[PDB]
Amino acid sequence: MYDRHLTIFSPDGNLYQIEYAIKAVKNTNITSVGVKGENCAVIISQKKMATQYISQDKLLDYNNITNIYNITDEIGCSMVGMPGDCLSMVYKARSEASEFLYSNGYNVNAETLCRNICDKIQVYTQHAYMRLHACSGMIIGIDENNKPELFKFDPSGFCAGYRACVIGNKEQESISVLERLLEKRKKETIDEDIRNTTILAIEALQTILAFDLKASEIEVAIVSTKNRNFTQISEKEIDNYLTYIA
Amino acid sequence: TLGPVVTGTSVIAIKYKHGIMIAADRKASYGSYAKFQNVERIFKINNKTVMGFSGELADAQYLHELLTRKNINNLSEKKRKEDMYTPQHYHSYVSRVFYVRKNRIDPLFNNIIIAGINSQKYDNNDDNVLLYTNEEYKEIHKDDLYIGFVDMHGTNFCDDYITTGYARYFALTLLRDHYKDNMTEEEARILINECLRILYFRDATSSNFIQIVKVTSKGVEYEEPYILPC
Amino acid sequence: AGYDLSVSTFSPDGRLYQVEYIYKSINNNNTALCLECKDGIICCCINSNMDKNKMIKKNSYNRIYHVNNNIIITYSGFDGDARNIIDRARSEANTYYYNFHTNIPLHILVNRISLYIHAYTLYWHMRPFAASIIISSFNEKDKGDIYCIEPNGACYKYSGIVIGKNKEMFKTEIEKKDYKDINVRDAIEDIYKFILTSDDHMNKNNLQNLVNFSWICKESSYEFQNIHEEILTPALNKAVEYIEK
Amino acid sequence: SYDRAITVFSPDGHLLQVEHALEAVKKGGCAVAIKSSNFAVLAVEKKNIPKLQNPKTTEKLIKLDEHNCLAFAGLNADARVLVNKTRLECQRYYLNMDEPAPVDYIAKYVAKVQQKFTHRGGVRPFGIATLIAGFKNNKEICIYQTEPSGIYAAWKAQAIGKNAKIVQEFLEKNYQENMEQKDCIFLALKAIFEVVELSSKNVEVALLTEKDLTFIEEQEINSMVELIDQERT
Amino acid sequence: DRGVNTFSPEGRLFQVEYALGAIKLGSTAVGICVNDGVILASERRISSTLIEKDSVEKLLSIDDHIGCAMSGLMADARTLIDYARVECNHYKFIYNENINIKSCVELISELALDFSNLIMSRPFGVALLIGGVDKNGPCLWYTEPSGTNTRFSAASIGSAQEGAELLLQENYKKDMTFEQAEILALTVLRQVMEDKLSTSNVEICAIKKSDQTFYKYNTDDISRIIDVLPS
Amino acid sequence: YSFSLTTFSPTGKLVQIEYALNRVSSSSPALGIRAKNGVIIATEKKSPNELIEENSIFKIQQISEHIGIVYAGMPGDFRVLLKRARKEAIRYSLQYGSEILVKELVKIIASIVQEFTQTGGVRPFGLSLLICGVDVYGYHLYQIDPSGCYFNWMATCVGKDYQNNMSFLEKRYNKDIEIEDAIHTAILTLKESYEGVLNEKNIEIGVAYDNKPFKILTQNEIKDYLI
Amino acid sequence: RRYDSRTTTFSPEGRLYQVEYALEAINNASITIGLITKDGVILGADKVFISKLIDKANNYEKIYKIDKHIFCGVAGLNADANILINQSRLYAQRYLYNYNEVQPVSQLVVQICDIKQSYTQYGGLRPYGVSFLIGGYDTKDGYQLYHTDPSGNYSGWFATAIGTNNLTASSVLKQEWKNDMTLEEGLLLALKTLAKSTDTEIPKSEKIELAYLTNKDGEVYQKYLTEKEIEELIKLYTQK
Amino acid sequence: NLYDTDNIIYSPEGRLYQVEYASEAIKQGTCAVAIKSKDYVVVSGLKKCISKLSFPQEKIFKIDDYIGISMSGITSDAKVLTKFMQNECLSHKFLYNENINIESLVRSVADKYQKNTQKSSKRAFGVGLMIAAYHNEPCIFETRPNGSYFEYDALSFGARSHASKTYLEKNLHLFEECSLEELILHCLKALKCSLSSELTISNTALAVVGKNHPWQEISSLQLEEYLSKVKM
Repeated sequence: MYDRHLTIFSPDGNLYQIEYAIKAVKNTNITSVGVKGENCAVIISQKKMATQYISQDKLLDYNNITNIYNITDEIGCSMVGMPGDCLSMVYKARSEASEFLYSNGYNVNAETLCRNICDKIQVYTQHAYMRLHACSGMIIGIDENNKPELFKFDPSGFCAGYRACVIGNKEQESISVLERLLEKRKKETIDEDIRNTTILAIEALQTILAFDLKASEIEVAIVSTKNRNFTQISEKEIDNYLTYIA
Repeated sequence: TLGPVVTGTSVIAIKYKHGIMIAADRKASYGSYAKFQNVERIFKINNKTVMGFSGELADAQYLHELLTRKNINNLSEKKRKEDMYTPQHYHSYVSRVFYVRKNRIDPLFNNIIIAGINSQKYDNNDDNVLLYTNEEYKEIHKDDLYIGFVDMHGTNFCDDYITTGYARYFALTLLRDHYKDNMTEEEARILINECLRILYFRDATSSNFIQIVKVTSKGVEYEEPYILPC
Repeated sequence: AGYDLSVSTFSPDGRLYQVEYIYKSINNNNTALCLECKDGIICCCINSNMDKNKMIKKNSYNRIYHVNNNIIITYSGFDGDARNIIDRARSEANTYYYNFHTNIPLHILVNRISLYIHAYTLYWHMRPFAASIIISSFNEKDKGDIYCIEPNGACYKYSGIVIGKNKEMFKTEIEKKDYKDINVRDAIEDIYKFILTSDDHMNKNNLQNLVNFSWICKESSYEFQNIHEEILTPALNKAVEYIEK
Repeated sequence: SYDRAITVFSPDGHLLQVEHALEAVKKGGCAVAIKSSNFAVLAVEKKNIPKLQNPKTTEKLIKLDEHNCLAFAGLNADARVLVNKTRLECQRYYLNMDEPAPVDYIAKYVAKVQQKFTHRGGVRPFGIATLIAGFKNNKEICIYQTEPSGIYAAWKAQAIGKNAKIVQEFLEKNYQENMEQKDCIFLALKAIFEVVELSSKNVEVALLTEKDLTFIEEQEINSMVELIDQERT
Repeated sequence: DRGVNTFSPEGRLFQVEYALGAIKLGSTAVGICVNDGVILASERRISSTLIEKDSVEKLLSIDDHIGCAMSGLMADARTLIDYARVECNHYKFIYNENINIKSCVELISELALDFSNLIMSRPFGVALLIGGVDKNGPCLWYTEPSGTNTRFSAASIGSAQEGAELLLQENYKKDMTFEQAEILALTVLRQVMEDKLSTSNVEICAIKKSDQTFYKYNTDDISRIIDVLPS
Repeated sequence: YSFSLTTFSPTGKLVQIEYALNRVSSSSPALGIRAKNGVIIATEKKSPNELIEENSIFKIQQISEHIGIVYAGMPGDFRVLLKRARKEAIRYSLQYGSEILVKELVKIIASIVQEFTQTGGVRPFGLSLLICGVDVYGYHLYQIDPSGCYFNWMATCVGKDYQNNMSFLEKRYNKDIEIEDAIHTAILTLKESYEGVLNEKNIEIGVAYDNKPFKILTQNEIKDYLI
Repeated sequence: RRYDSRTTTFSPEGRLYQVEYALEAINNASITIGLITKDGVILGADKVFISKLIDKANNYEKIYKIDKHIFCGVAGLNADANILINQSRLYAQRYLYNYNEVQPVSQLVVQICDIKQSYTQYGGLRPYGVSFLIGGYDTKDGYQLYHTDPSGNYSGWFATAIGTNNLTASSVLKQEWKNDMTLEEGLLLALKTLAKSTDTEIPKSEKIELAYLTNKDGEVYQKYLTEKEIEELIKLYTQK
Repeated sequence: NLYDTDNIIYSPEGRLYQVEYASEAIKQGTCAVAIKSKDYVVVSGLKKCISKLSFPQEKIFKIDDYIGISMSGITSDAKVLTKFMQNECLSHKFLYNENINIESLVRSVADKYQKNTQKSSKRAFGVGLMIAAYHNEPCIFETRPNGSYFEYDALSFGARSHASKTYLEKNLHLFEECSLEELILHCLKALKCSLSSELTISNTALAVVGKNHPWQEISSLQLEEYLSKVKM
């Protein structure tokens, strides 16, 4: 009784609340793909409503919808899960970055931010009166050594680095596609690499989702040594890249 | 908080037919330096209400913030034109604030004047208020106008004319000697001009660049600044 | 099976039932709609449930409030929770003005209110707010903005929205035509016709004592203003005459 | 839990936790108290494992203050906690009044604290029944009895603990006023042995006077128990 | 199974109902008011003979001019009485005059309901009969666990209170003299009580208008009143 | 609202601690050996796909310049316990100006785990720490448990099939084993328990080399050792 | 509220049902012995065997010391044991700080039992499932020995055994113990009781641990026997 | 079924059962009725009498000059709310030297209702109030256990309110533009209709508050005169 109503171990050592939160994150069926190259990292997602009681209406500003935010000018993020949970998580990330800058005098690194967010998620999992935030996410940035870095975190508080990762449904079937594309890449100018990474991300999302990915239905952002700021590409260039892929 | 640094000179408020008229010089002296010669020392809380100033600038600005946001809160829960607070309300509020600060021994180095109309039977301006963006005057019974004074120690009172700073000696004498009842706007302006000229001649902190505001049935009117004829 | 007794417990299917119940409760309360036009935006609320009560004063129950006199905020749900959220919005605006000597931008206020609402859906002791809120504004340069926050704590931007009873029929009516080119003054007729048609509890006599109206448009200098009778009555009469034929 | 009501009314109007505390009290050892003229007698049962347990460790009969003394029946740890609280209260009274605490005041305080632990959340009732003997402010001897529910009452002769009803019935037909010290000790011993095995190692009786609380010597107790055993047979 | 403050389907708090049921047992008490003053009498249910009979008192004094009589849980009654007298003396300190009986019962009810957060943890489960005299006159009030207090002219509380109040209804009549009130109260108490009335079997107190001071009848007064008792 | 979620059952047994132990018994194995002139903590990380980088996830940390640690259980609990252990070592150094003794730090961590087992509204930690170190009092290798009780080992294994691993390790072990021989034995035990094929990026090792800083072997070193 | 455990709540017969389970767990732990002699107090115990790889050197898992004159032995959960030992050390040193004198054993046992009672009564926290045998020496009373339990109950003893099979060990102690005894005879009796309770004819030097406290030369000191000493002791026992 | 154990659990249909039970308790109380005209607001009620040796319990209450309320439900909650409102009015007059805005006071009491119902471990007040006042205009307000308030022109509380409500709706259009005497008479008619076994100067409470007419309960003589007038 109540072996799974709280964050309690239950028999055979299983915190079922963790799995239920992860499955709730999965149910949103919003896909996000992150891929890093050299001096560049690209994060792409779909510009669509999540899955819940409310459905999208005709009188809905589709530009306003977006699944990618930025914690700091240089550090970018992409959340997927319950909308309120995503907003709370991005606000916590902003707060942690700001406090780190205030208390250390230099801009935080995405690795430390991921670790701190994982620590908060661990605190939530530990106690009983706190509900779990069903919102997974990816963070991207550039470190002091002028190199890209990309990390992922789940509702279980398990932060892990990656060189190509996906959040959403069909992740298991998508790791194969990401591996194949990265292997093909392994077989360049500072800007040509940016273009290659962007086309790789777009192609990966196309293959995983298996349809057109209308330029108005997707959103892409990139951080690179050329710019170093998390600036999201506009619709026209996304459409141009998509036409190139065709 | 610990002592005046940047200070105003004085204000003069008098009630006349069609409303009230309040004048003040546009200068803030940094001791004996006269750094700023264009400063708005007469604020507005709402239609039919204005706040005077003679003292430290920071405290006046803080009090202005407090009063304007109190007015915003009042409007937010307003449903009938009779719900707007009257000058008596704001005067009592500032008196309470000053008394509390005195009891805490952290006063505001100011001498405030709160002046307006505490009657709503003369105009329909407050039925549709407009904070952003902006006929004949109606004679007002002197009983419907309000002018209230507030001292550092919380001392407060009401009268037909009030002055602060050095105006409490020159302008007060002139008003007590010559002030009449139900004087037209021209006569009130002449009297205020005489008082402010006298202050300009015998007051180092004063100046001749003058701001004059009128609270009447049409609302609050900021007249264009003018230099004293001298 | 015990997964709906607390807002802090996830279901085996990964779903908070305690919030879906709030959604269902909200969907049964009085209906409120708001949309944007060329001149400005109009917010209307329909208090059809109170038709049984014959002792309430005419147009005394108002569900439309304002912040900064230029942002319309309305709700559809529990009165107490809605009032609490309105006071929180006023407090947020007050803190913003104290800190920065400037009115709070709308897209920040909506985010703050969404966070405040969401903060009550992850503890067991607190009771989640049962209310759906709409915040809208309009200015000559940036045109009208409309946002809708909901119990789950999700804020989305709309060009026209309806919440509460019969929301589907009202929405169907709204997307019948494009209102971005209609004027605020002549949109009242269409609103009245829609509330007469969709709702099956209101009639000619109910239209002047149960429906609350307001706009933020150029006529009001882009400031909140309740619609007066001299304007409302002609449109109401014309709409009822058109329906009768 | 923490700061949450645990003792609540039952459908019939009974405080079940209080009755469970009373049941626990009925589980512990027996105790008897008598008073007369200007002195009292306190007796309590003893139960130790021969050759292993140290008798000195047991503190069933204790002295709260220069004059007052106490006996109890029920849980021992709660007994110690409440005794420490009572001693602290006695010294606080002596600080704030510059006069030794009268027996009535300390009995009132014990009742008050026992009631408090029954009416505040997060704490379960004190499972002990006590009886205090002392002198009133006017140098008059009195003994009170206090229960887990907090109800207190002054008695001329009383018994608590297991089989308290039987010993009470025995006292009700033998108590006499202004008895001699030897007679009082004999009556107390007879009463405690009425519901207790006969042996000099199952009783530790003491006598309260204005001077101090005097524990009766083992030889006298042996003589008394032998005499009562002879009379019984 | 439920919190202390859980509403019932009919709108009554469960704990309050259980406390009201609990107060139905205890010593019987009766109170009467007349133009000359207020009188209170108690059953004085004496236990075994070994009790002093002085420690067990059912008629306490909240203040010099106020009397009381409890029933139900004794410890809770003593707690309420302590708070009542503390507040009465606080009133006397703040105002030279003495506290009115109405105000005292108001404070006692406030404390009794303090258990609901709107500290204590459950209803007190006591029923009090307060009686006294003030400049306004002599009067008595009745308080129950639910908090609702009511003024009374002649009332009864405790086990068998139904019979005592029935007799008071059958007999009590306005414009009565103080001696008449005393004899009536003792008649009713004797009727409802189990054993034979005696000097030590019952206890009485009274507050007069002229004196305005609480006075508890001793063995002599009770013997006198029983002697002149009609039978 | 703060009540004990872990409570004694009939016969006690603290069921929640048993479930935490069950969780630990299902995680990746990790073992340690105390040698003549050094201590070793080794562990196995599941063969990662091409997208993970072993440089981002580390199951071997260091609390001080001489103390190393390995775990088997919940990664988040491990991270928080690691942070608190670092903080405890830092404050000990601030007070006594030296490297924290292994026994003292083990005591603090065990007390923290016990408190988390006792306090209300929380659940026991789901890992089993393993701390090795060197100090003026020679070498040390301790094991913490979810119950909060520590053991002083000479050579031990934790995780899946920890009984078989412990038996195998006991079969070939000596009090006077050389550090290289201890590394070899650890590798052999991990390979036997793996039930597959091992290689670089599949194992991790840390060693305390005499009076030298605790070292986490790099990929090339373990690759050379594997041959 | 729905998930409350009902910890500090009287049972229908007034037992709280939690101290009961704690004591039941106590009865399953290894056995601990305690004796008082004319030369000192002994707290011989039995070590639970987990594996053959545990460090034999030092590694005392049953007997600890709280001060130079006070030392005890555990028969329950090790975590609660450790934290209670820390509390006892804090209390002893606080007493020394306040009064500039060593704390009598009775004071320390009273304090520790008070904290156990507090954990048993207030809050909703579960009780401590550990029972000690505090023994030591002080000028006021001399050699002493006590025995606590989760309920915060304590009692003095001249010879006792607690833990699993405490009944047989107590029977042996009652059968053989004498009012006065040499420290050597006390150690022999403790070893015999440990062997009998373990159901082993001859104890194994690696399966037991012994210690004793004595006031030699006016300076109370404790000695914890090491493997060689216990080996010689068992050789002597086998000889007799 | 099992969603009524706490006040923080929404039922599958989305209703709070504890607040509904508080409303039920309010309904179970005694009767009351309020009416207003162009000027003057009249409040009336039936003081409950439990026995012939019990004076009827006070029903109406005065919160401040020109402000009075009537209660229906739990008496303790009524006392708490009355103290709150009296302190609010007194503080407002103390630190502003003017009468308090009645609408703000109703907002404050409704907000107290809301705060109490929101957080767990606290119960919703099971009492309903009938605020009547003259703040430059006659006003009648009603509150509920859930944070909610409405403003009426003719109101009734609890008991057998059906008869009073029917009478009020049957004669509402005459209340406006009628003298104070007829207003009092109509209020008495409504109360007598709810009575369903007679009105006496002891068991009935009546109060009036209007222009240049501070809240004052009707004394015994005038109350008896009006009772005789209605009787005929």
